[PDB]
Amino acid sequence: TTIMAVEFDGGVVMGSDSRVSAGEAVVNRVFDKLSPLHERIYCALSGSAADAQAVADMAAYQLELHGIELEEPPLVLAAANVVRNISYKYREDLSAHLMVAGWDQREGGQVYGTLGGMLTRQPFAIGGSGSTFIYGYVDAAYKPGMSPEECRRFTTDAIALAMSRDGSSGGVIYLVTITAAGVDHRVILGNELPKFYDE
Amino acid sequence: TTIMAVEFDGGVVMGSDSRVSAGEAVVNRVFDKLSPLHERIYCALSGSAADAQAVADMAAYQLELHGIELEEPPLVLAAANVVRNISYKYREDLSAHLMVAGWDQREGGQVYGTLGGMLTRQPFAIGGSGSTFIYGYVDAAYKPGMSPEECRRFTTDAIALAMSRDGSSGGVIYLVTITAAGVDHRVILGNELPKFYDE
Amino acid sequence: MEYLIGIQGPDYVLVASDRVAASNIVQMKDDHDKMFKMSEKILLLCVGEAGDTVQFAEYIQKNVQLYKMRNGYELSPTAAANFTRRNLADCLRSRTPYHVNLLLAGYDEHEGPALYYMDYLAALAKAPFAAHGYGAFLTLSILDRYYTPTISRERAVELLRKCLEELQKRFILNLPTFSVRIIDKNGIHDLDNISFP
Amino acid sequence: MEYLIGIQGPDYVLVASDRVAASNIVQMKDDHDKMFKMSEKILLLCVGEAGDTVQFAEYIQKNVQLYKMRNGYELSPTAAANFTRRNLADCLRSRTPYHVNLLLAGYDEHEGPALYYMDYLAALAKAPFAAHGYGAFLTLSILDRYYTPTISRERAVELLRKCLEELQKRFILNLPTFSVRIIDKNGIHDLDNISF
Amino acid sequence: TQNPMVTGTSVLGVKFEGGVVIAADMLGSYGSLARFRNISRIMRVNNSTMLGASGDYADFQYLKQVLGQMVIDEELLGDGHSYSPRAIHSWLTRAMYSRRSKMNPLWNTMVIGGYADGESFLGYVDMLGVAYEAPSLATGYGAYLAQPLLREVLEKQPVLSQTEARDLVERCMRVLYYRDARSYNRFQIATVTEKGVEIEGPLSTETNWDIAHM
Amino acid sequence: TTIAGLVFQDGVILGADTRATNDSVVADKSCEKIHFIAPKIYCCGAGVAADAEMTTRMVASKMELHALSTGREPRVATVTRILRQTLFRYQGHVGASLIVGGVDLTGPQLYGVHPHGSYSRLPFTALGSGQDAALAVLEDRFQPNMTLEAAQGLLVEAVTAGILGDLGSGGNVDACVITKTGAKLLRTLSSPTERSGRYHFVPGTTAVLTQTVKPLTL
Amino acid sequence: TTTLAFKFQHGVIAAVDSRASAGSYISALRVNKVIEINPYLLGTMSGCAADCQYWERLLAKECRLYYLRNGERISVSAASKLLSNMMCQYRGMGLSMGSMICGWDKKGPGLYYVDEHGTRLSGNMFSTGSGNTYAYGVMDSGYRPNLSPEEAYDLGRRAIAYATHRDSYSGGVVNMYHMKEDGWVKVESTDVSDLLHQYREAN
Amino acid sequence: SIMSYNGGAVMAMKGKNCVAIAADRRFGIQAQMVTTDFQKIFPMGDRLYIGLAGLATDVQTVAQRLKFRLNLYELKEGRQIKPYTLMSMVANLLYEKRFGPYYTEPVIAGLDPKTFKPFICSLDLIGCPMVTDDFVVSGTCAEQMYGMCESLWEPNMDPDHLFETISQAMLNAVDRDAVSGMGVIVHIIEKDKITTRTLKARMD
Amino acid sequence: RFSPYVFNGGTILAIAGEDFAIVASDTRLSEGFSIHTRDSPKCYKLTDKTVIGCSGFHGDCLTLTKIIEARLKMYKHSNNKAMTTGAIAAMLSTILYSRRFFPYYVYNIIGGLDEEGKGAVYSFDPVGSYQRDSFKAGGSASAMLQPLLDNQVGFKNMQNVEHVPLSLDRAMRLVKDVFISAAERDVYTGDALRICIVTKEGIREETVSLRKD
Ligand SMILES: *[B]([O])([O])[C]([C][C]([C])[C])[N]C(=O)C1=[C]N([C][C][N]C(=O)C2=C(O[C])C(O[C])=C(O[C])[C]=[C]2)N=N1
Ligand SMILES: *[B]([O])([O])[C]([C][C]([C])[C])[N]C(=O)C1=[C]N([C][C][N]C(=O)C2=C(O[C])C(O[C])=C(O[C])[C]=[C]2)N=N1
Ligand SMILES: *[B]([O])([O])[C]([C][C]([C])[C])[N]C(=O)C1=[C]N([C][C][N]C(=O)C2=C(O[C])C(O[C])=C(O[C])[C]=[C]2)N=N1
Ligand code: NA
Ligand code: NA
Ligand code: NA
Ligand code: NA
Ligand code: NA
Ligand code: NA
Repeated sequence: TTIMAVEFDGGVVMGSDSRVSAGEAVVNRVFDKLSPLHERIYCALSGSAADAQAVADMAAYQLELHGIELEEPPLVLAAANVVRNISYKYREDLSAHLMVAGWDQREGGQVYGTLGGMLTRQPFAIGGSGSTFIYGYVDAAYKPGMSPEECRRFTTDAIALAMSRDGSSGGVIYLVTITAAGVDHRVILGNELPKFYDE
Repeated sequence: TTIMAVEFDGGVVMGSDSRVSAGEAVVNRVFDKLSPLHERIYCALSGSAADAQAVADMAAYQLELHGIELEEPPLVLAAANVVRNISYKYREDLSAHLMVAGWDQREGGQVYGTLGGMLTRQPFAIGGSGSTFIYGYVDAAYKPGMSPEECRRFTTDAIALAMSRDGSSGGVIYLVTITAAGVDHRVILGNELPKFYDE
Repeated sequence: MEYLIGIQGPDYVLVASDRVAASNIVQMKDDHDKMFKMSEKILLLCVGEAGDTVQFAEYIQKNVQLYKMRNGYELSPTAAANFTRRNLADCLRSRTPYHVNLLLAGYDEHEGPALYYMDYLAALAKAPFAAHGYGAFLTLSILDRYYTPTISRERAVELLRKCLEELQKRFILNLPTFSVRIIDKNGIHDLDNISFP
Repeated sequence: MEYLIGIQGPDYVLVASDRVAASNIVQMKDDHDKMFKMSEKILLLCVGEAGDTVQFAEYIQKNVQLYKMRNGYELSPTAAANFTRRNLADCLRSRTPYHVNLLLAGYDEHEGPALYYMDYLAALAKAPFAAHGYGAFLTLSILDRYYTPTISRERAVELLRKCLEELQKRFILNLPTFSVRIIDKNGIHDLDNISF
Repeated sequence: TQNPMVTGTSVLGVKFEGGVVIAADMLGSYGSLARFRNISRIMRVNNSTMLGASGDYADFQYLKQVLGQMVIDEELLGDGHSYSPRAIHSWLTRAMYSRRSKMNPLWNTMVIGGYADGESFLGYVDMLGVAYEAPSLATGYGAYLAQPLLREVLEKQPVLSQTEARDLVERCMRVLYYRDARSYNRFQIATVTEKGVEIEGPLSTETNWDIAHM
Repeated sequence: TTIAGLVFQDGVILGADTRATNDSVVADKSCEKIHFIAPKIYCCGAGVAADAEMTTRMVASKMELHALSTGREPRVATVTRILRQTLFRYQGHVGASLIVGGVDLTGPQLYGVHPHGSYSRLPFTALGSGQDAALAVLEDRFQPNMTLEAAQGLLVEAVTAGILGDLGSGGNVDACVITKTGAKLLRTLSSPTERSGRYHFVPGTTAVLTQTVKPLTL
Repeated sequence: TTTLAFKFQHGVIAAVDSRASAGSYISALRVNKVIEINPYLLGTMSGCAADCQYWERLLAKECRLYYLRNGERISVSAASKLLSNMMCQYRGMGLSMGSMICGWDKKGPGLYYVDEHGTRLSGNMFSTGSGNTYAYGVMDSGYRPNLSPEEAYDLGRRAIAYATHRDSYSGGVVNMYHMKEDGWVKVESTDVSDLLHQYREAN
Repeated sequence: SIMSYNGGAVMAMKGKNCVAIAADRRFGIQAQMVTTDFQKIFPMGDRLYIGLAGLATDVQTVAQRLKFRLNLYELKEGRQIKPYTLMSMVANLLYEKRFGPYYTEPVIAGLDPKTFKPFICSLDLIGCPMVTDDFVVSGTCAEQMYGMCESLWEPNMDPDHLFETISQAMLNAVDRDAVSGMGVIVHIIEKDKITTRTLKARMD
Repeated sequence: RFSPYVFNGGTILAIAGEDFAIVASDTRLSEGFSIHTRDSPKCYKLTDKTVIGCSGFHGDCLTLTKIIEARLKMYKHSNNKAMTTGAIAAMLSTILYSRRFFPYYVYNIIGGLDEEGKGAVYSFDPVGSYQRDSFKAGGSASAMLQPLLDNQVGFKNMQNVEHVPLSLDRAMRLVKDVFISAAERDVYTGDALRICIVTKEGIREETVSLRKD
């Protein structure tokens, strides 16, 4: 697995790979790892699929009702805390990392990590097995004040670089761009991945 | 540890970090990991220090006498095979990776990996704990036909990016540039490391 | 380590237990009694881990006595045996499993004499003869040799003698004296303890 | 599991071993002899793991006999005991360690009677009395009670009786019969086997 | 927490004239990996007290959440009563011990700086509920490196000023950056005085690698 | 054990404490951990006390053999090579952590040598259970080309930080300055820490059963 | 530890050593390994000291509580049964406890070995602890049912003394009680090493 | 533990122109004591004795193998061995078994046969020497022996004062150890004479 | 894996005189081969006539002291009087045994005054077995101090020595010299020596220095 969220002026870009591994076997080569929690809040799924989905379902259920009780869309800080508290409470039992991101009327585009029940807002974050191989690239290639297109390029480049090196990551790149205007879903295929040195 | 060798027209650039770890403790923050085997052949030391030095000593001893028996400088293929055969023979016992590189009158500048008694000539190679974090960067940033200066930049950037992320890597960057003209040793300090995103 | 034996007859049941209460390497008591009176016409002979035997046996004893007081008549050997089996089977997959091996010898007025066998797993088996302990490995083949269904009680004691004498000759543990009892129409009957030189 | 006992006197050494050769739960032999004649005035009593006892004891026996043939005189109980210790100590940190517990009872003409003790570790200890096996845990305190340095041999057998009778009363293993032998000026002397 | 994920390394601490100062680098290490290089491991508890934490960051963030709420709950009443530095240290000893004694410890080692009623408080608490006071403190690997240097100065001069204490702490974090593999050269200093709790950062130490030419 | 080393302008200084611990009990209060190798080569002993003892003994003998044959004062690179290749063959089971210091033809030299057979050439180093305290003192206040007076003071301060800070370490600071003109072995250079006693028993208070007196007569 | 107890013509002797031992180190030279529940009821102790002390003090509580409820002193059978039930409820928990409950009641002189497993044996003679075996040897050899009071004391005193001689984890002082129809009497708190020195000098 | 299988206790001590050496007399196997006169101190010359605690088979083996080498030395050299030389001979002997060692912790005590100045030392199982100017201990009651020795020892003690010090140090230490005691023996090594005594110790 | 205990060390000691009771300790707190602190004395005041020494794992020491402090009040609230020294020692057994299956790793020595006025020491093990003593050592240097206390206070292995009782002058000097000897030979004993002296007048505390290495 490789996941990645990126923050900008009035929105977030959010990307994953599509490989569900079972050791050396690929169980599913076309799995969307960007699950919606609310209308303008997603989470990038990583680690155990059974654990990651169950938290996303429970967070979605909790955030649906929480949204209706306030008569407003939930905050991304609220959705990040809902995922945090579940991940923290059952940290021994669960083996998944749900990176949460979206948009608010209040604080705008924002990205949160919830690695083992912690909470931290970052300008970008990366997770899963393939994130190991691209810490150098994301440090090198990230600069602040990127557009939607510059972020989508950067998220594709990083996840493609990881997919090349990580065995557990592979397939297609699924992309989500969240703004005030809405949610732009997009699927960069394995055919049209950005080529680099691969020898 | 982070090590890196790079190949070009009429020579090789060769770089390491300087941290000798003992778990969380730094035993030596200023260790030169680029050991000479011959006048124009070096190896980049990695893994177990005791294992890595003993192979370098034995390879140096073997290659010194081998050089005098031919009445010529040894080939880098010969020095790569000397390191390969030792690493292969005692592969269960040793826990080190000696990347070998240098220059020849015959085949010129060349870089070899000897990971667990194998042998493979690459245009560039990376090794040690910190090499994990920069596989994305070296795939992204490498293009063929680089000068000596472009290679020294690329080797510094990659090893600095790794030193930022890897706990076991750190300190100064030691650099060696091997050509027909000679050996240019250079020490990029921790003060004057190239800055990237580090938050 | 301990040793039990039962020999069913036409109209009776002979039984016998050893009398060593062992501890580590020491024979703490030479006169220990391993038979427990359930009813007037029933004996439970019990062997196993030190505290488990008496606690289990006595729990059963008192519930058999409770059945007598409640209803004005005692349990049959069949009823008593399946009751013993039901308790040991329920404890098996629980916090407190009793490691007990036991014989339930008895006499019903309708059904006649009965000897039952039970390991710590709580498998109940009606038998013409049986035995527990490491001594059973030596003595069971002697019972195969000389037992017939029509064996007289005076002969059955002389058969018992051959089993108990084989333990003195071949079994590495001491076991110098043995309790001996018969059950029939007229209830439980004590007999002379088979001691040796 | 097996049992040895020795009682040194002023001018003699009484010894005794059990006669059970055990296997699993069965008493294969009631008449087994655990004493090995080293010399005319020496007995090695040996107990332990099944094959180790006889192989070790006999290796020593033959080398003690070889010393007699080579030189025209037998080893002393002191010499024989330290020889027994030297072999068992060298095997200890090796491929074939012998797990054997043993008593070496003897009589020297100059030095007089001697009873030696040795565990499988090969620690040699001269003793006025000693015993091996689980039976030693019951019987050693009876020897503390009634032993004196000037004990007569006929009394020493009645002391031995109290140890052996205590094994029948309290020790869980059978051990019905026992070998008994005395060593003095006139060499080894067989005595009646203490049956019950 | 049986197995911690994102650990923070050493937290330093030392008393000075009319105050206390603590320091802790801003790194969350995922084993060898320097994952989170910009996270605050120091916490403002109240006006009188501050808290730095080694070990697992999620357990520290839980303790930050629980303490923060306790201080909120206290400040609602507004009855001229506050938790002293010693009182928070007492509570936190009882918190870690209770969790230790259920075999579900909060995987942290913490330093509690504070100033109240004229007196300076510096207090240690670990995951097992081992607690004490001292003139200086250094958790984790800083116990072996940094605590020697603090006790060296405090032998020669027991009572330091703020600038003496601050320039000492800057000297300690330089040694930790060199010798601790799990440290980083981003850190925060947090002082407490009569004025209250200041948290200055991010800072860096000026390094020196001239010994590499020998 | 806290042992340490330091390169200065005219030479090298080697430091060591005096406590020898058996588990968590102090066996020896006063022992020399700075061992002789050559006239201007000394070595600090840490790790397994027997392995530190016997390797330094063995290499000293090898350097005496090597110096007698060559007719030259031995090189500090040679002791490091001999130690390494001894220690490497035994795969760290010979558990000798050593700081090797000296002067030769090519100047003042300091080497850290670890029991698996790894080595490091350095200007300052520390080893043993209180290495971190001493190494923290060196990092704080080391500079290139120290004076003879400043190096002694720094190296005493390093070994003292271990003595107080580390439970394994204790007692006095032994030291050894190795200038160009010979080596000054400053044993008991410092003493960080300073009773009533007197339990006079009367002769005859101890009860006695046997007495034998063997006269000797020279 | 070494405890012993035997019945004879003139009631019941009960003798114990006093050594406590955390590993090879001697925790304490003189520990009292007999509990005095009432004037007509004692309890010896061996194994884990805290288990022995707690559970036999809890026996004593219930024996004292039996006296107040029923208006009569508890029997030796009932007291021995009640302790074994406490041990039965804590079976498999790693309790180590090796008591003998000595007393006098309507039934006569009574003696019961009670154990950590739940074992509960009525018998004339018993011995517990590490020195168990060495005590039995001396005790059994010199035993008669028809000993005098002084000859009974000589047997119990010697048996503990020769046990402490051989057993590393037993020592200190012999603490010998004597049970009668009119309650127990403490016979002696004699030092063991002085007795062993005395028996050596007799030869 | 291995050392505590047989147990034992050995001690040596310094005075003015004299040295003392002493040890318990227990040979046992775990709980069971076997004999009460087991030799742990062995002569290596007139004014030089060696004491050996721990595993009894190795106590005897190391004593015997050291005597083997001693007698070869004395014949070859044509003299009595110096005390510092015997330490190194033991150190060599024990370190020869570095990775398979004799489980014994020797304690040497003697006077130098030229000058008659006191010498003491002890070694660990692998033969690391430790010379002191005060005392040395070895056994299952090392902690107990240290605490007595540290408090009771004074410098420059006469032969009678040394005996009382070392005896009370042994007796009280071995009385707080289950696997040491059953008598004590003490040798007072002087220039003119060797004074060996056995104490009225506890036998439990 | 997670280990809930750790050895912090330190030594404690108590002596019972005819009219007094000393209870003393070192002030070193350790972990591994580092010193946590040099001012962590193991003596804790309970009542005017009773003090307790506690050594071992310090997390349990802090808790167990706080439990005893809490229970003292609960008794005084119920019974309208302070707990007697013997009643504290009896209560401590039940608290230590209530954690039989997850021990308080705390070697306890209570010392103070019984109801008859005299000195009374009660020594413990971690699970709550106890007895009254004249003297007892505990903690890290238990083995070092105890046989010297057996010798000098018990008069053991001595003859032609009159068995005179301990003066408070003599006992205080003994406590200084034994803790000096422990500090030399024990790594976990050092820094300073707290000595609490319990007489009918009250408690008073001295602080002699020890080795700081
Ligand atoms: B991604 O994290 O790889 C992905 C993300 C989900 C949201 C779809 N998760 C999975 O593919 C996944 C794997 N598994 C269970 C099977 N796991 C393993 O076999 C496994 C493996 O093998 C790949 C390895 O590596 C060798 C380890 O070592 C850390 C552990 C488990 N469920 N979902
Ligand atoms: B570099 O590879 O880090 C460097 C290169 C040399 C040529 C100088 N080598 C070292 O720093 C080094 C480390 N060590 C021995 C210490 N071992 C380990 O740190 C280690 C550990 O421990 C954390 C672990 O897991 C605990 C593993 O995994 C099994 C491997 C190594 N010698 N030289
Ligand atoms: B007595 O049983 O010795 C005595 C009786 C009391 C009433 C005071 N009990 C104790 O002294 C005692 C011992 N312990 C716990 C300590 N146990 C061990 O040290 C230990 C030992 O050594 C005796 C051994 O033997 C080698 C083993 O191995 C089976 C295990 C533990 N608490 N109270
Ligand atoms: Na891939
Ligand atoms: Na780094
Ligand atoms: Na003893
Ligand atoms: Na004893
Ligand atoms: Na100390
Ligand atoms: Na120290």
